[PDB]
Amino acid sequence: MFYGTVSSPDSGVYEMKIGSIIFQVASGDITKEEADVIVNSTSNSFNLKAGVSKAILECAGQNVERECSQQAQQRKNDYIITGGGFLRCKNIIHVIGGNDVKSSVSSVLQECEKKNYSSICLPAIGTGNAKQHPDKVAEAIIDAIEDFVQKGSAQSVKKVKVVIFLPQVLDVFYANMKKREG
Ligand SMILES: O=C(NCCc1ccncc1)NC1CCCCC1
Ligand SMILES: [Cl-]
Ligand SMILES: [Cl-]
Repeated sequence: MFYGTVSSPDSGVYEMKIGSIIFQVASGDITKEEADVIVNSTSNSFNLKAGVSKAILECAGQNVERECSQQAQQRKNDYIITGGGFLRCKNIIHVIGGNDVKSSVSSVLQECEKKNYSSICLPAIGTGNAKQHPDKVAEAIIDAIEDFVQKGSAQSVKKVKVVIFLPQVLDVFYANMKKREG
């Protein structure tokens, strides 16, 4: 009851409506994206520096690294919200790559509504160091957005973009979108 048609605005880039949200996928470097929130896929200690998290932490800067460790030594966090540092965003949300991906995405969406944010950019959460399977990750990300729309929760959020390091993972996301199209 929610999905539009899959189309391609540029070479290797794909989009479809899910209710009121435009869902987009593309392969590339997530550290040169602009969005209200950029998501980092990290460890349960919020200090992973390998793969996409290496790139995010080095570009964001030592003040963001400091924010992560400061917050990690206060309570048991499922995820952590920091400033964007020298990334082009208002906040970074650091999620645990090994956690349930649907749950992690649902939390990001809810935190973005709380701040009246309109745009989100995320990696293929959990497919790096955590070694979750790409089609299970794609299914979980898109399911989280469907549930958020079904509940009438999308108000400020208008665009959700997955920027994916490996082209082979981009191909898996495309196939999952085609399976759902209306
Ligand atoms: O894939 C890589 N490095 C490739 C370079 C790269 C990766 C991501 N973002 C920018 C540059 N390392 C992997 C990460 C997962 C754990 C085992 C090492
Ligand atoms: Cl990725
Ligand atoms: Cl990961």
